[PDB]
Parts: sequence; C-alpha cells; structure tokens
Amino acid sequence: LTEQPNWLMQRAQLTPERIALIYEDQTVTFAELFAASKRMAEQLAAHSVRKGDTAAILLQNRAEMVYAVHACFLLGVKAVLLNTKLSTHERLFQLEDSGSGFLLTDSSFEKKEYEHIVQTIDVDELMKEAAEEIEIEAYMQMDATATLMYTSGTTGKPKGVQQTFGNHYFSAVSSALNLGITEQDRWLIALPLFHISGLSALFKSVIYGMTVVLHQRFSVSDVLHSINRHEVTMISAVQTMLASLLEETNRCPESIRCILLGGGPAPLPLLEECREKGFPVFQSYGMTETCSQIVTLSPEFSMEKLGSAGKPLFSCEIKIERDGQVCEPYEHGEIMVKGPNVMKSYFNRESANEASFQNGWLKTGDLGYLDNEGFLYVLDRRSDLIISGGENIYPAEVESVLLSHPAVAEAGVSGAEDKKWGKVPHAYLVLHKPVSAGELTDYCKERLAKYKIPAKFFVLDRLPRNASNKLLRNQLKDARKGEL
Amino acid sequence: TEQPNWLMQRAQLTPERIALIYEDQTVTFAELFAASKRMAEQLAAHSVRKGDTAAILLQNRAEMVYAVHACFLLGVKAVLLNTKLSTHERLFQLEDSGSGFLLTDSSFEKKEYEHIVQTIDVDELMKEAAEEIEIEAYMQMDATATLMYTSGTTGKPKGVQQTFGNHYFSAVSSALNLGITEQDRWLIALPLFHISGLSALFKSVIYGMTVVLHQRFSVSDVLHSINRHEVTMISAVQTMLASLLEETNRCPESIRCILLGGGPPLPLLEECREKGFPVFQSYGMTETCSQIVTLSPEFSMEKLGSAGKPLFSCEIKIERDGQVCEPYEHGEIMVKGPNVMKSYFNRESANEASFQNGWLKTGDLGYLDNEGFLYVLDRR
Ligand SMILES: Nc1ncnc2c1ncn2[C@@H]1O[C@H](COP(=O)(O)OC(=O)CCC(=O)c2ccccc2C(=O)O)[C@@H](O)[C@H]1O
Ligand SMILES: [N]C1=N[C]=NC2=C1N=[C]N2[C]1O[C]([C]OP([O])(=O)/O=C(\[O])[C][C]C(=O)C2=C(C([O])=O)[C]=[C][C]=[C]2)[C]([O])[C]1[O]
Ligand SMILES: [Cl-]
Ligand SMILES: [Cl-]
Ligand SMILES: [Cl-]
Ligand SMILES: [Cl-]
Ligand SMILES: [Mg+2]
Repeated sequence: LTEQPNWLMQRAQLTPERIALIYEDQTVTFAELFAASKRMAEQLAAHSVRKGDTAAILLQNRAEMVYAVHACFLLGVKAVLLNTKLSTHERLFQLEDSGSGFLLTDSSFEKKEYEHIVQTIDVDELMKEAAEEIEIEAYMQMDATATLMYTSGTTGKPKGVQQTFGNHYFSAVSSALNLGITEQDRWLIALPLFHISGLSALFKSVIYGMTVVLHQRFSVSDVLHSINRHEVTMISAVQTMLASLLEETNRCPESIRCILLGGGPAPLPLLEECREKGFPVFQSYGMTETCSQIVTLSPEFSMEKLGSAGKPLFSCEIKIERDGQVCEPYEHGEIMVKGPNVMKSYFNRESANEASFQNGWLKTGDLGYLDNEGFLYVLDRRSDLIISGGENIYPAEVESVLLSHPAVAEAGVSGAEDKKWGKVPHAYLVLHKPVSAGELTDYCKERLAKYKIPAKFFVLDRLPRNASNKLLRNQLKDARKGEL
Repeated sequence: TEQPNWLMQRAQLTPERIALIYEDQTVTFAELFAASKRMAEQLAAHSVRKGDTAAILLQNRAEMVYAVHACFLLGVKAVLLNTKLSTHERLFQLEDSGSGFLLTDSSFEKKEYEHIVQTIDVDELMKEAAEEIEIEAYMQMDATATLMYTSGTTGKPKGVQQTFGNHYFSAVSSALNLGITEQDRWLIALPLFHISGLSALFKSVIYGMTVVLHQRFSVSDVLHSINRHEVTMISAVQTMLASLLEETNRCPESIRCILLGGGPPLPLLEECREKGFPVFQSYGMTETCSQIVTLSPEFSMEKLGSAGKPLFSCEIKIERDGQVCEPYEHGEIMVKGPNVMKSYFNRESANEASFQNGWLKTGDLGYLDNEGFLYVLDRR
C-alpha cells in the first residue's frame, strides 16, 4: 503493498550524483533535485499549503515545474496539471472543479485573473523566500491520488482523471519491461509536462534513476543538437514531430534506440520511411486515463503490422466489446482496457464513472479491433462515428485519404443530415495548393468505398480545435467557404 | 490486486522467445505454456483441485519448471523441497505445509511418502492422457504462490509464504537495479528449490528472458554453456565464483553480471575486480524472496566488504533495544518492502516476534556507514 518510499527521496539516497534533469544545458542531480523540491515544499508550506490540499500548476516546461510536482508529493498535496493553452474560462472551470486552493505559476501568465478563486503563487518569487524546515512525506501511498489530469475530449465538459502513485509506478515498470533499461539511457522530453506523455517521464526518471533531457518546446534543430550533445537514447514524440525529424535528417542519430510514438494515428508512408532510414519507431496507444501508453508495437512489426498500435504492455489487458458481447477478430467494437496503470476513477464524475467501468474494465470511448494474433488496430472515437444509410463512416479514415493528398494540409470529416441517407460525409479542408474537387473525388474514388467519399467539400484557413489541437468535428458546421 | 498469469501473458506477447535452455533442447514461452497447461490438466485428473498444496521433490529439469507453472495454472500452492535434506526433514515439511500431493520421480523413493501424501511420478504423469481444463488466468498478488522452508538452525524450520506479489516486485526491483537488455540470458546452476534459482523462473516470464538451466555446478560445463548460449547474467555462491576464477584467467566477454549471494571473501573480491569479473555482492534471504540489498562493482573498493544498498521500493534499518542505531553503531538488521514475505505458515509466535510495524527483524546483525551502505556481521 500500500506504500513505497518517496521515489525522489530514495533515488537521491541510492544514486545521489546521477543526473536527474538536463535543461538549458544546466544539470541537476537527483540529490539536488530532492534538495530543490524539498526546499520548494517548505516554501509552499509557509503559504498555508497543508497536507491534503490541492494545488494547480500552470507552467511551461521548466526545471522549476519539475520541482513543483515533486514538492507537492513531498507535501502530500494533489497536483493538478493545467494545459497552458486553455482560455481563462477553461482554466477557471478546471480550477474550481478540481477543488484547487492554490495555483503555482509564473510571470508569463496573468495570475491576477484567478486570485478570486485560488491563492496564486509565483514560482520564481517563492524560491526567493525563507522558510522553516519541514519533515517531508517519506512514503507515497499507492492508492492515493498523486496527480489530477483533465481529459481533452471533444465531447462534453472535460473530466479530471485521478492518477495514483500506484498508476504512475506501474506505468514506468511496464514500459521498462517492454523497452528494457540500460544504465546509459537518457530520455528527451519536448512534449508538455501537463500532458501525460511528458509527465510520466519524470516518474520514469526517479524510478529508473534515468536522466531526463527537458525541452520547453519542440524545434527539430534544438532537439537534434540535444540528442547528439547528450547521447540521448530515448525520445517521445507525436506524428508531426516525427515527420519533421525525417525532413531534417537522412539517418537516425546512432544514439537513439527508441522513438515512442503516440497520441494518435500515424500515416503508413511515414512509418515506412522510418523503417527505411533506420528510425526505431515504437507505435503506442494510450490515454490520460491509462497514465500513458498501455499498448505498444515493435519496429520489428511496423511494416508487418503497419497500422497497428501493438499489444498490451505486461500486466495490462485489452478487449473489444459490442453491446456487452466480446468481438471476434477484425470485428469492430469499443476498446476496453485493464491494468494497474489504469486510473482510479474520474474525479467528481458519478455518471461518467459508472458508465465507463464494467467489472474492473475501462471503456475507452475508442473504437477498434484485434486481428488473429491479437494486435490492436485503433479506428476512431465512437462519439465521432458517422452513419450513412446504416453504414459506418469513421472520420479518421476519410481524413487520412484526404490528408495524403499534397494540396490538402488539414482534413475534417463531419456527418451532415441527408434525406436519402441517415447522414452524408462532408470534408472541411485547409489547402497548400488549390485542388479541383474533381481531382479530389477522383482521389477518394481509388481509395474509398463509394459511400465513404465526402459528398461535398469545404475550404478553410483553420479548423476548430481545442487546447490539445484535437479536431472539434461537431463544430465544423460551419466556419467558411466551400467550392466544387 | 491481480495480474494475468505471467507465463500466459508472456506467451501471448512473445511466443517464440526462448524461455528455457535445458541443454541442449530449447523451450519457447509458447511451448513452456503448453507444457505447463498439459501437466496442469494431468494433475487435475489426479483430483488435484484449486486451493490445494503440492510439494515438489525434483532436481533441476525442464519438468520441474513445468511443475511450478502447472501449480500456478491450477491455483495450487507449491512447496519446493530441498533434495539434499534427509527424509524425515521432508516429512516434517510435508506435514507442516499441509501438502496433499508430492510431485517427484524415480530418483526418489515414492511410498516413503505415500503414507503421508499422495505421490505422483512426474515422468509417469506426463505420459498420461487427460481432459482439457480452464486454467487460472489470473494471479492474485496477495495469494501464496510458493511455500519455502527456512533451512537454518536455532529452531524448527518455518514455512515462508511467498506471494505472487512478492515475486513480481522481486523481479522488478532487481531489474531497476541491474537493467534489462533484449539480449539478456540468465544462467542458473543453483538448485531451483532455493529462492536464488526459483526467482530466475519468475524473472524469465516477467522480463521475457531466457534462462539457461544446469542441474549442478561444474565449472567447465558452465563456461562452455556460457559461451555457447552467450550468457550475460549468472547467479552463484562464493564456492562457484572461486572455482570459475581458479579455472580461467579472462572473464567471458558475454557475462555482464555475476550475482553473488549467501555469505562472504574480502581477498577474493579484489581477485575479481582486477580480473574483469562483474561480480555483484548481495544480501537477501528466503524471507525477502531473494536479494533485497545489492552492491555495485564500481563501489566495492570504497565499500570494502559491504552488502550494498537497498533495491528500489525496499528499505533497511539497524535497531538495538527498540531504538534506531546511528551510523557504524551495531544492531539488528531489519528489512521492509513489497518483496518481503507476508507471514510464516502456521507460526503465530514467530510472526509476532519477527514483525514490528511492517518491518521484518532478520535475526541478523550489521550497521550502516556514513554513505548508508550495509555492512553485515552475524546472526544472534
Ligand atoms: N496510436 C493511436 N492511434 C489512434 N488513436 C490514438 C492513438 N493513441 C492515442 N489515441 C487517441 O488519443 C486519445 C488519448 O489522448 P490523451 O488522453 O489526451 O493522452 C494521450 O494521447 C496519451 C498518449 C501518450 O501518452 C504519448 C504521446 C506521445 C509520446 C509518448 C506517449 C506515451 O504513451 O508516453 C485516445 O482517446 C485515443 O483514442
Ligand atoms: N552477503 C551476505 N553476507 C552475510 N550474510 C548473508 C549474506 N547473504 C545472505 N546471508 C545470510 O544467509 C541468510 C539467508 O539464507 P537463505 O534464506 O536460506 O537464502 C539466501 O541467502 C538467499 C540468497 C539469494 O537469493 C541468492 C541470490 C539472489 O539474491 O538471487 C543469488 C545467488 C545466491 C543466492 C540470511 O539470514 C543472512 O544472514
Ligand atoms: Cl468549459
Ligand atoms: Cl539502472
Ligand atoms: Cl459499433
Ligand atoms: Cl527479492
Ligand atoms: Mg502479468
């Protein structure tokens, strides 16, 4: 079991002089990281931040933010990670809903807009203060909520995912049983730390005793220099980052032994060149609810199983279900997951919890299927499913064939009411060059069943997205002009 | 509170990975699961039901590995019996453990146990046809997986109840300590009824790692097996380490870790650190389901003859007269962690005497230096 020694505390005790964090070319050892985090904890403690409270963190990727997360752990305070791209309204909603009483942030955000709800605290000025030394929380309770992270689904109001210390621990372990651990391993994070893809590395770090090379943002050149300067072996990335890394290099940096690719679907041709040029890409499937990846695939299988998300990590389980009955191979249904990395429950979401759980299994809201060998193929969100005359239209499928076209930069497919059929597919595009709708229909013709092809076409400057750049399909109708 | 069966899931993930090398045949994990499922079905035919306790009296064989897993797949507590013990020593443990069955073979005399347990000849058992059964696809973390008896003086042997959870966290903690590599293969010439050997079987299904298995230790045999199968991890006691040093000058380049367990010695370590042998000194016991403290080779000159530091998730402290001991101040070593045993089987007195607030009094003595390294002395 029910408790473990604090990960950072014990890691500092075991290997004090291992590098914990590399940011901006400055280095921080685990002993230093613990000292910093303990110091920040004591400084927070002087602001009436008591054990059992809830603190929200609104920060860009800095070394200070790493301190803040650990400081909350050492104080025994639930850390709420806030997406920095949220509107003032969205931030306030999550602040209130989470029951945060504090907001750790800096001068780059308008802290004054939230004083009326929570006690705001500037990180840089907090560290300039003096404080009475406190005795930290030396033990993490495995079933205690460590961090609260909000879902970014395009359906309904965002839910707070309760991630336990146990969840994070088993995420780190399962991943390591899958990827292996060397003493020379170093992980580069250019993804935000308020997202689970970035946050989880901080826990991998102290549990493995592994150095995290931290970047505030992703630039291909800064990353490539960083990889070579620090002998980076592990890197986490989304599709666009991987695509950009291929444009700027012929060969993959020898130092890199793993590229954990997640967050969504990757186009087959992109993966095919990674195979070609020796990029060790690990396709993965996971969510905030699962504390990161829960299903991963090995470069050995990328061609063989190109479109596949892989198999469950050790200790983890997946199944495909439809109307309560388990699906046959290739039979489409809802992806359900299970394992010690799966969240406790959504915070303060009675309806969502009851509905999303069935006998210890989590309904992910994702549609997909398994092949004969059990490899997972993710399809699309169920909520975004389009029915055209009894037939199922997965927007991600049509968006993919549209995206593959050169003149098409962004594609969005939505279900519009039709008389002849239940709904009809509509394509909302952003374009690099102009494309004739004839050449476009003649492009979808060779790649899609007739009913899948978008009846009409629209053109825009941008597509409706939330703070996670996820496409808001229900808001597509409408923003702008459409030609034929 | 539960994980899918390690062997079953491992077989699902990487079916074709070698699970076992029992020279010189090979068993894939898919094969290991198939063999272990068959033996389970054959045992059920002998009225071996879930919740029962079965004793295993075998020496290092592929069939012994199947037997352990067959118990897990059946939901049967496995008692691993030391073959070097006398007959009355095993009879005591059979009575004590509450075993209903004894799995063994021709090398041991059945009907020298039949008057106390129902005996089954594993080799005979395998030849028999049996109906299919639905295996126990889940391991409960808090349920007793194996029962191993304390082979030590100062009292009648106690049965250590080792949970599936204990074994898992054992395997994980050592991984966090030693690291896992795709090309890793562990060599076990130690007896499988001792936790030093048994734990490797669990590392195998959890890591997805090949175990090269020997019956006994013979230095020439081990070195040939090391190079033929490219062993990278080796478990050994000092007698084995002194032998391998007294045979060849150069350490096989394939080996990356030599996990030394049991007692000390000090002059022998220098002969390894200078000869290129990556020896890892460790402090562990049946109670802690293997090692709980290991010592990295890089800090062996500075740490002299130290046990090392606790594995991740694990804790050690030194106590005397109920109070904590300062650095270098002697006292009893006390361990704590998810790899530490729940309780002795049917030993209420020993349980209360040995456990104080989730801490296990080891019955051993030692201290910690300024840098927190464990230096171990002796038993009471
Ligand atoms: N592989 C794949 N295919 C298709 N759809 C996919 C997908 N992976 C995720 N998804 C969809 O995104 C939803 C989950 O999004 P979030 O809840 O906000 O969190 C994540 O995306 C987890 C990804 C992640 O953690 C990551 C990202 C980048 C590099 C590494 C890692 C990592 O696992 O550590 C979900 O609903 C699903 O439909
Ligand atoms: N190191 C040391 N030192 C001193 N002492 C000791 C040590 N170690 C141990 N020790 C002792 O002994 C005992 C215990 O015993 P048992 O329980 O019976 O068993 C054991 O030991 C275990 C070990 C192991 O496991 C091994 C390994 C691992 O870890 O894995 C490897 C190899 C070998 C072995 C106690 O009591 C103490 O005291
Ligand atoms: Cl809102
Ligand atoms: Cl390591
Ligand atoms: Cl459906
Ligand atoms: Cl252990
Ligand atoms: Mg498992």
